Amino acid sequence: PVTVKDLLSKPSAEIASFLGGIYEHSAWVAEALVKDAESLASIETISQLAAAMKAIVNKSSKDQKLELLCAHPDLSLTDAELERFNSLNGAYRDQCGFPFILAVRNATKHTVLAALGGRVQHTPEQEFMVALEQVHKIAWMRLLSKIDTSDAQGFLTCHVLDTGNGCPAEKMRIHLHRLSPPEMAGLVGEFVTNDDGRLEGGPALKGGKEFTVGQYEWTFFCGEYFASKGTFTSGQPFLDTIPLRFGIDNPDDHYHVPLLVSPWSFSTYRGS
Amino acid sequence: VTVKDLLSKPSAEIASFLGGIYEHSAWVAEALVKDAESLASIETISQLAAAMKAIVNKSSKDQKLELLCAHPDLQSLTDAELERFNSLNGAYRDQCGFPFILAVRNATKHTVLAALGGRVQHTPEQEFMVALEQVHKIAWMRLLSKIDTSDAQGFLTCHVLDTGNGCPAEKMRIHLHRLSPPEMAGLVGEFVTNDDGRLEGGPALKGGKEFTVGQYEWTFFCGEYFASKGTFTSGQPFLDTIPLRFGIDNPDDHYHVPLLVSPWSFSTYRGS
Amino acid sequence: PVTVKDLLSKPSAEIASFLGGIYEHSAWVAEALVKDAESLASIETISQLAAAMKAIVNKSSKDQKLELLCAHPDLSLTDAELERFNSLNGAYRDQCGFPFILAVRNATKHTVLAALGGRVQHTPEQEFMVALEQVHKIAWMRLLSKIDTSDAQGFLTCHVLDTGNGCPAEKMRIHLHRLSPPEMAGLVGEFVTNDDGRLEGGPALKGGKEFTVGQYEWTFFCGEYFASKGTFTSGQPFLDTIPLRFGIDNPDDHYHVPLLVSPWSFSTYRGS
Amino acid sequence: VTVKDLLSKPSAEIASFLGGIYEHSAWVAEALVKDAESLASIETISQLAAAMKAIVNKSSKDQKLELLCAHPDLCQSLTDAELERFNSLNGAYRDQCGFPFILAVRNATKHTVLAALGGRVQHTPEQEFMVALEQVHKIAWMRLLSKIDTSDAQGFLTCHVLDTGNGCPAEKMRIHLHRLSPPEMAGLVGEFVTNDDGRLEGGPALKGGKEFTVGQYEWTFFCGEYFASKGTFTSGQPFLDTIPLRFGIDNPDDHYHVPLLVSPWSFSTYRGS
Repeated sequence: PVTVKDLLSKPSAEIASFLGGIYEHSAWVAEALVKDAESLASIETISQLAAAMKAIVNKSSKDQKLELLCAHPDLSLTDAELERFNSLNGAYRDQCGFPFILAVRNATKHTVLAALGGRVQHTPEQEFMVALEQVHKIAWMRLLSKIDTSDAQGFLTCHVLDTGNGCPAEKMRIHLHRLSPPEMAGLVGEFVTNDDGRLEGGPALKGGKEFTVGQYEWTFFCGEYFASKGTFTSGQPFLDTIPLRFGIDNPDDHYHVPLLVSPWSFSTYRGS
Repeated sequence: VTVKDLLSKPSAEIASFLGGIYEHSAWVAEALVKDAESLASIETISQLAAAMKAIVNKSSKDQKLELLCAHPDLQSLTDAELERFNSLNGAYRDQCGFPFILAVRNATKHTVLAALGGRVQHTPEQEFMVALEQVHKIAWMRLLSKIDTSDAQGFLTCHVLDTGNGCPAEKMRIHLHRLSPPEMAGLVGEFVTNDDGRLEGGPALKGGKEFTVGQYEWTFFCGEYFASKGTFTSGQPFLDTIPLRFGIDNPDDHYHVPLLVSPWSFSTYRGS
Repeated sequence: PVTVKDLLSKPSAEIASFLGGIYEHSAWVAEALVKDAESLASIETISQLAAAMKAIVNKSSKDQKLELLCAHPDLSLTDAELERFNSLNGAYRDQCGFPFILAVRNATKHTVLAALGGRVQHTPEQEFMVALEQVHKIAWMRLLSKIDTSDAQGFLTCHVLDTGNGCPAEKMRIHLHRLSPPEMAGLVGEFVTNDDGRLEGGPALKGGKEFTVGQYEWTFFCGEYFASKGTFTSGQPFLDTIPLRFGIDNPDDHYHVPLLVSPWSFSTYRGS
Repeated sequence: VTVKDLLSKPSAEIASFLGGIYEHSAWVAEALVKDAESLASIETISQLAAAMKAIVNKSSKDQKLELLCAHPDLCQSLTDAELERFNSLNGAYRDQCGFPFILAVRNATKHTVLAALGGRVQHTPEQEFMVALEQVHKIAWMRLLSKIDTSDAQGFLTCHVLDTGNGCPAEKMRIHLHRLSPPEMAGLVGEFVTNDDGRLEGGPALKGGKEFTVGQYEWTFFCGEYFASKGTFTSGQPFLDTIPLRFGIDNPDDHYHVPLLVSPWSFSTYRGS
């Protein structure tokens, strides 16, 4: 893997060859990028590099977009699952004019069948938009594999609000595990909230060496918290420990992933 | 001993069987069986618990205080933790006039310390109300352990709503595990949502043989569902597989524990 | 206006004449519809009629769809607003090859300028999907204007859950007003919740004569409810009376518009 | 008189000023002014209220019950039937509790009073003892607010809008804010737009004791325009377009954060900080 800064110090031909496979069988995207020295000089993050290449694709003609879709490679099933795949996969290409495209890196066989089963029912117009979204996702994940992002500045924060009592939840224990990829899976940290309901010690994860792409899981110990306030709960509490499973897709970004909670309800969302 | 079978026994037998539900307080049970026709209309363990609780709650302040003082006082604790515990417990008892009471099943030291550490900060009249709540919770636990509830008729239902698109989420795969108690932990079902976003085949669990007090976990495979719609999600999806951990406290009750979900948010609540 | 049943019993040529203007200058859609006599005999509601015409457009070729879009007419303003409109509107056409189309619910100039300001920045392929969506919305509204839906079977229900205490909210007062269209605007009813947190006496609105398309507003008297339970609230409560403003778009459908509420939070959603 | 002004006065003058905050309970103000350096650290009306509340809370049960009984019995537009039901409930309540029915509500309707009495008469005396004490503290807070000039308070109101359908801040959404009560200060108090962060352009909607004042407010979120700017699918008659958000501000010292979580098909809010 190479850093963004080192990659962009290379000669134009070398950069075009390095990035040539980001959009597979569409090396012309990378060629177009290096042709614009003005924009090449403004790129500093992997997010800006992806956005530049995405912009080239999105501003191209309909024919060139269609050619890009068709250039994309065609995608442990049981005998009947494989037969059904086959039929739907064929029906899709025939009616859309371009292949069924799906970002499968973090998917399973159930994901694929469900995607094909649903999207074969859509108009070619909706699917053209969906297919383009998929190729940009695939390109993003290929870019991440080739670029060293250890220097990224993204970070993960958390907030807990007690919606039963109307206050930040203070002194609540919070654990964080990394679930995937298998290389660095395991405990990331054990934290506690301050009087503002934020993690004591600041962000749970920060920077490209620990705020990395993958799947994570909070454990909020809400049962302990409510007991400390004497809040009424069932003897077998409706909510005790709350797992919150989420993915991080971009090492440049600030993810704020909070919890709103009462003894009888909770909610969370992708914040910033 | 089932509720129907118990309440058919001679009243002195009944008062003896229930005389320890509230510690050293056989007078509650005596008051209960004294009205043979109000007794006759008690049909479920919930109504039995409510009847005894009503006897306690209508008693005098002095009666209630003696009941608290009759309840018995409270492993892995470090020596520092043990000293803090003893210090807090002594402080509690001397400012309140009754012992520290906590209704929890298979508690952790973290729970006890947090509860004690927080509630020793409350006024004696708040703790009076909290202590009584705990004693009723303990009454419920004791009733559940002495009564055969296999004939209970509660049940568990689920609903999934796609808040991104404003429709029920159809054909979503859902698994259910029982986490506790250990003896019957394991996979208890694999489900799929119907056209209305409800479980195909009705309740996930029904009646006292399988809808039993304990801790459970839903697994919602939302990633498959979003992909079926071509809904935009990140390459590493923010949400795809969603765990929902919850407790069941009463085998008589209908528990409705739904999921409200978008690719970027989710919530739940204890419904009925 | 004519009912669906009475429309679809007329000769095929009268039907096509009747529906020739649903899609602007696209009489071929309706004429396509009537060639399917078996398909025609299946349609029972206005929802099913709309879906049938929608399906015909969705199965047509790209150039047909494009010509349908182009057949659509071009779309309070200040000097600066009008010149912004003209510039963006012109730019949009040159970019996409079809005019800017917006399903104006007699909406405001603010909606129009906002839509154009946002959508002029999209790719033509996303905009083609969006334009098609707008055309179908416009068709649906034209269909509602031509069809007598007085015998529609849709209805409105409500449910209130107290997430602060984990129970349905009983005996909460709830008012409902119609805001638009202005001819039928005003109070439609005053209600109270029952034991299950649902409206006493059933649905607030039922059938095509009272459950009609327009804007409505619930008024939930939550302050009164929390006071009745002695639930802690601020002297000036954070939540007292809660307005919930919502639109009904389809007289056939069941709208369930619930409230999840604590003294410190609330949520609602489009249920079915 | 500001808090700064008040607490810089001789202790006898402070005690006289605050002697009626709790009904017939001058002892509260007495205990307050005699800890002269705990007193000295009090900088805001919030802290002043907290200090007096603490004195009450640490008092004996006998002192607390006497404080409750010192409170006036609240026995308008009631019908004859409603008036009889009121007297009946209010009589029952005091009979079973040993102290009068106490309710701290700003401009309470008869519906509020009857609903409160109707519900709380079904509670145990020990639950109601807690509820009553919460009510007297709320009344103390109301009296402090009316006697003290809070124009120098430094609380403020912020807003954030999150698009939960797309997982992004909602940029360029128009947002209006009205004050609904008290009627003397009612009216439009601002028109705003969200920035790229989904927060109000120009910062807090209200700031400081002259505009961030106790009362009832209403946001108006123009979500229909926002969804249209994204090309997000909405119904011809949109389920959600213009969203009112009615809420109360109780403490001019505090930071109130009252955000909107929204999709075309759902929305939620909460009391943030």
